[PDB]
This record gives sequence, C-alpha cells and structure tokens, in this order.
Amino acid sequence: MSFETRFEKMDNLLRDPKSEVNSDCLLDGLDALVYDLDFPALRKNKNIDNFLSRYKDTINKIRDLRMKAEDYEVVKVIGRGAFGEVQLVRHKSTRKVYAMKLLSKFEMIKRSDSAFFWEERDIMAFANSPWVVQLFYAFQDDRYLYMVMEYMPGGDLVNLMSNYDVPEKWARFYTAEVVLALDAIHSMGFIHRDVKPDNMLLDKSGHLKLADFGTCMKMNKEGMPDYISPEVLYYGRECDWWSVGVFLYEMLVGDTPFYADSLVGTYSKIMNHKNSLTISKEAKNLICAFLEEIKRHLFFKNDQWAWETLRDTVAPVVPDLSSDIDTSNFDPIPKAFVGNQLPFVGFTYYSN
Amino acid sequence: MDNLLRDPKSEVNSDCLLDGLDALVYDLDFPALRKNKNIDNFLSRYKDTINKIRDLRMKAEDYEVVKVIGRGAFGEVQLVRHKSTRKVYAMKLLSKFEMIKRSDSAFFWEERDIMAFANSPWVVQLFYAFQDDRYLYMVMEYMPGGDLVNLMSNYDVPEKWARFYTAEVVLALDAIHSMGFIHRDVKPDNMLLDKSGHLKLADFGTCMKMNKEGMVRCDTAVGTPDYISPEVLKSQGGDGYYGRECDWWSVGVFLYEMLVGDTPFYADSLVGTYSKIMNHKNSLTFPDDNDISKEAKNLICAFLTDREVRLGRNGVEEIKRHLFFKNDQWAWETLRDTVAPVVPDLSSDIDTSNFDDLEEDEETFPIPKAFVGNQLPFVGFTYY
Ligand SMILES: COc1ccc(C(=O)NCc2cccc(C(=O)Nc3nc4c(s3)CN(C)CC4)c2)cc1OC
Ligand SMILES: COc1ccc(C(=O)NCc2cccc(C(=O)Nc3nc4c(s3)CN(C)CC4)c2)cc1OC
Repeated sequence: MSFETRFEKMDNLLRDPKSEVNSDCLLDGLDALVYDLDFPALRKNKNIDNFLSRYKDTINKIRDLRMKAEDYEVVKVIGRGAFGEVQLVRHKSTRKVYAMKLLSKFEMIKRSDSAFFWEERDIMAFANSPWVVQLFYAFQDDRYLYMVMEYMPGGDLVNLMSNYDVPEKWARFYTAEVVLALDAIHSMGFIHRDVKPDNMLLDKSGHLKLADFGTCMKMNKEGMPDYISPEVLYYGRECDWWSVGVFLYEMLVGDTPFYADSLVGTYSKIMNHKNSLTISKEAKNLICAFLEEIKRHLFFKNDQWAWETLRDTVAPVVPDLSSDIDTSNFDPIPKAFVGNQLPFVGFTYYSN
Repeated sequence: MDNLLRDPKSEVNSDCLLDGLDALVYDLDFPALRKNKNIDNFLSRYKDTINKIRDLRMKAEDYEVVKVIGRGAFGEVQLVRHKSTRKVYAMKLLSKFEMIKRSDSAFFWEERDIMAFANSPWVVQLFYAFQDDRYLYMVMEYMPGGDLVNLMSNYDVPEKWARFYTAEVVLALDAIHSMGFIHRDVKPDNMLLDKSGHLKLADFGTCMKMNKEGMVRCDTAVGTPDYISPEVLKSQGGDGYYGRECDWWSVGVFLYEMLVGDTPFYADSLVGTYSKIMNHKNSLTFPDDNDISKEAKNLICAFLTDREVRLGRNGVEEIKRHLFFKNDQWAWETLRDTVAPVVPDLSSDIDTSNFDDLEEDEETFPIPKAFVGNQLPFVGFTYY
C-alpha cells in the first residue's frame, strides 16, 4: 500500500460505477449540501454563507450540464405507485424512448423509509440479464428520484390474464420464465419478497422481465397482498417460490388461492393453507408443492421449448405495435439544518 | 463537458468533491446531530467508505517530520520527508481552529494558487495541498539556504551583494505583478534561498488580485510594522485604494536595512514606527559616518516617498534603469543564471544549518450541539 499504487487504487474508486464514492455520487454530496444549506436562517452562519457563496454559480452550472427531467418529453403516464408514477418518455436530444419511474422525496421523508430504492437501483443497473428490466440512467432533483429504464410495450401479466383465458400451455411458458427470472435475482444475492403479475412485464417480442424491486433485500453470508408466504406474514430464498405457486393458481383458476373481500380474511387463509387451498393433475401437483427440482417437475415437460433456449422461442402473445410510443397494453423551509437530501446522495448512475 | 472534473484549477474537480463528503462526515459525526434520522442514515452509508478514502488519500502520517524550520501566526513550517518516495519537502501547517476563532479563513486561496500555478523560478513551488479536521497542509520545495534575515545577521552585506538581492526581489515581485497580484508583505523573512543561493518569494498569505487598472480596494492595513507603506498603513473604511507601488516601498525599506543594519523607521514603541512612516519626509535619516554610496541612497529615497512620486509608478523598467543596478557582473535577463554571493554548504538533503532552532507549546473545536460546518471554508483546498 505505497503510492502511486494506492493512488491508482484511489482512481479506481472514482471511476467504478458500483462505487458509492464514484464521481457522480460525489457531485450528489455537493448538490444535496447546496439544496439543504441555501435558506436565509442557515445563511446567518458565516461558514454556511461563505461555502454557498463559493459553490453558488458552479453548482447551478453542474445542474444545467447534468441529466434532468427537462431533457425528457413525457408522452403519457403508464403506471402509478405509493410514492410515485411511471411515465413513457422520449429523450429530447437522442429521441430514444424509455420508461421513467419517479419517486417523491417528500413522501419518502414524511412517512420515513427512504432506502427501498437502493435495492431496485443495484438490481436494474448491474444485472445484465434478459430477465431484468435494464436501468440506463438514474438522476435526481430536490423533489424526485428518476429511473430511466427500457420500455416494456407488452404490458403487465395482470393485463394479459384479464384480456385472455390463459390455457395450460401458456401458463407453462410464463411460470418457467418467472422461475428463470427469479433464479437470476437469487444468483445476484437478492430475495424479491413481492413476486406478482403486476411486477412481470413483457417486451416487444412478448417475453417476461421482472420489475418493481422496491421489496428486495440482499442476502447475508449463506443466503438468509395475497401473494405473501406464511413465513414472512430469518428465512432463505425458498420464500419467493410460494408466490410462483400463487401466480400459477390465479393464472389457471382466474382467482387468487387465498382471496377474501376482507384483507384480514386473506391473512387467516394463508396461515390455514393446509385446509384453505381448494385442469390437469401435474399443474395441481406444482401449486401444492409450492404451497433444479422445480425445473425437473412434470408440469414443465413439453415438446415446444427447453429451459436453456426458452427466451429464444416464440412467446404465446406477441404485442401488435404501431409505433415506438404504442401504449395499447397499458390502461417546509428549515429553521435549522435538517438534511432532507442526505438519504438520496449517491443515487445518480449513467452507465458507459 | 467534464472539463470541470479534470481541471486542477476547477473548484468542482475530483479532489475538491471528495473534500465536500469528507467535511460533511467530520461536521455531522456528533451524538447530538445523529438524533436526526437523515444525518444518522447518511453517516451509516458513508461510514467505512469515507474512512477508506481517508486512508488512501494523502495525510500527515505519510510524511516523517525532520524538524520545525519556521513558525507563523496560525501555524508552522516543518522539514519533512515523504515515507514512500523518500522525497524531501517543506510542509506548512495552518490551524483550522485559529482560522475559525480569529475569523479570516480565506487568505490561503491565492497562496495555494500562486505557489501551485506560478511556474516561475522566483516563486516557491507547491507540489501538494491536503487537509484533516485540524490542519491545512502545504507540501512545498525545500529552500536550504534559509531566509535573508539569517543572511544579514550572519554577514556584513556589501553593496555588490545588496545590488544582487534587491534586483532578484525586483524580478520576483514583477512576476507576482504579472500574475495580477500585489504581495503587500515584502520583507527578508519572506525571501528564501535555494541550494544554489538564488532568491524565491514565499508566504503569499497577504496577496491580493489587482483590477484591470492594477488597483486594490482594502479597508484593513496589511503587512509588517517596519516594511508597511504609508498608503497601506493609513488604510481604513472609505480610504483604502492602492496599487503595486506599496511593494516597491518595502523594497526601499529592505535595501536600507541591508546596508545600514537597521530598519529606516525603527522605534522601541510600535506606534513610534507608525508615526515615523507617516513622517518619512523628515524621519528618513542616514547614519552620519556614510560609506553606502550616492546612488544607493538615491534608490532608497526614490522608493521611500509618497506613492505619487515613488519610483516604479511608471512601470518596473524605471527601477531597472536606475544607476544603482549598473554593474559589470550580471544582466537583468540572465541574473538568476549567474553565481549567487552566498552558495550554501550542504552536507545532506536534510541540512538545516541555515535555519535557527525553535521551542514548543494546541486547541480544538468544541463538540457542536447543532450543525456549525467548521470544515466548510476548507472544501476544495486539496490539490495534486
Ligand atoms: C419499465 O417498466 C416498469 C418498471 C417498474 C415499474 C414499477 O416499479 N411499478 C410500480 C411502482 C411505480 C411507481 C412507484 C412505485 C412505488 O412507490 N413503490 C414503493 N415501494 C415501496 C414503498 S413506495 C415504500 N415502502 C413501504 C417500501 C416499498 C411503484 C413500472 C414499470 O412500468 C410498467
Ligand atoms: C519553502 O519554505 C518555506 C515556505 C513558506 C514559509 C512561510 O510561509 N512562512 C510563514 C508562515 C509559516 C506558517 C504559518 C504562517 C501563517 O500563519 N500565515 C498567515 N497568514 C495570514 C494569516 S496567518 C491570518 N491573517 C493575519 C492574514 C494572512 C506563516 C516558510 C518556509 O520555510 C521556513
């Protein structure tokens, strides 16, 4: 550990996209500091005042040069969540079409929990898997966190099940794609915890890709509303497979296995699954098995596809697209330092 | 477009951005502040990673301190050797506590830039600038010949030597003026000598950038009581408008002291010196005996007058054209290439014979009960 060796080691940390002290993450620190200090009450402090005087125009210049919401033309809102929305966007300069997820910093600060997105960021950006929705850019302003992802024109599997009477042949395909998709997540050292058809999106070819990773959690050393498993409602990766069985049941029956008009009713039905759980014999066998060993099950035995070439085969529903923007498959001032921008330092990612 | 992240003169350069995070971790890591969930969780995420950064980056521990070779108001200068490269340097330390306590924690910026980007043989080179929660560190080139105060005390300086050192100061100050600065504290303590015995200016802590008409507006008197000019000495709110001629006054003070052995406005009482500078018309007297020539007396008097009639007012060429500098040994354009009057006898790369010994004695910031940001005036100081 003697420089220029430790100088090279320092230079690697500034260039690495996976690094928390990366050039883009360091700019976030100064950007957040300027946002959180620029108030008349705080400017009474000579240290705060003079720091802001020096990094005044230069941070405004940085804000102009860096990626912002103004660089994207919003076509239409294609999704909504608890803390934000997903909009179909087109980059004004490149004319490239994307899906932009927005997360309200106000809501993340108000009702606490402002760390859920860190899992979603690392998964979507560093997966490099055909089973995960790719994150091209991540940026932020004083109000929102923005996630520029690849657009999925095929829509979600909730929309597919509502528009089609799903046969067992189709059910075999989509379940198998989810199995391969979840295995990639586990291989990355993560557990989904919210496997559902709303989080299963289809591309232009009609193939599955997992989304909404705001419920994920990184595994330790060894690996430790109806879709929830009894263990969650210390555990391994086997908890996500329960939700696969829930998904397979709903796909073939048309209703969730533990449905109740009262949410508390579903909770009691999940805990009593042994007496609560009420097509073919092998499909029923798989649902009950969840309620390589998954891949070896008789339900997946077919003459159309193979596990290693499944994504290369023709999907059951290939979306009819007219354009690159086709959406037919979609329906206080502080009196002292508070540091509201601090939980969001290091969110900015660009790739290449 | 990322020119702002690569440029060493940029305030948003990679090293300056790290300072922001480093300062934030220092200023937020207190139990009272950690009660805030935003501050607590930010510090939890950038915990180990900032400690890793602190280990990888340049620190005081990378340098082996040989001995203290200088002392200032806000710090000290120590002869150091880099532990890894074994390279010998002079490290200036500036107390963040003293800068915050006494206010005025912005003097070092122009000093950092002048030493770093002058690229002149007349200016002491700054190789590295770094910091911790307590000090600002300035890794500079070591000047083994010492200061001109030490030279005048150890030698009975003749006029031939006086002609050389005055001429080197003239060329040195002209370079600082060409960079758009007024020194404001020209004295022999700030005049250092290299291994060859040639002059280099140091301590640019009083330096101020001139406007397009070479002027400066300052409401506070700056410099040393013996070397200060009348225009700078009497500066106050409303009346503090002066040019580069104030540096030339100090040259005349330096030339007088070199030949006489005493400052021209010396007094045992400091206010006596103040009075003597303001009354320079009747105060400037040469010792009765006389041996210091007619042209040397002419130069001292040409500098030691009111600004409007002071030599140098019409540029540096009128100073260079003075009869005192007329000699048969050197020329203005080749002066630094000629052999110096005193070439230091050096036994080792860590020879401190030309520096006197210094004695010993710190204070720290109280724990904050709310955010104070004591590290904020020092963000961006890190260089190379
Ligand atoms: C490229 O295609 C897409 C990729 C992902 C998504 C997606 O993600 N949708 C759900 C969503 C959207 C917006 C906000 C939130 C949200 O607030 N999600 C939240 N999750 C948690 C919150 S708020 C608070 N906390 C209790 C922990 C978990 C969720 C949509 C897409 O388009 C179809
Ligand atoms: C290459 O070798 C050397 C290079 C530079 C120096 C040097 O520079 N010495 C003066 C000095 C040293 C330490 C601190 C300060 C200081 O506190 N300087 C200060 N300047 C100002 C302050 S405190 C506050 N304010 C009154 C206005 C400007 C001054 C010495 C060297 O060799 C011995």
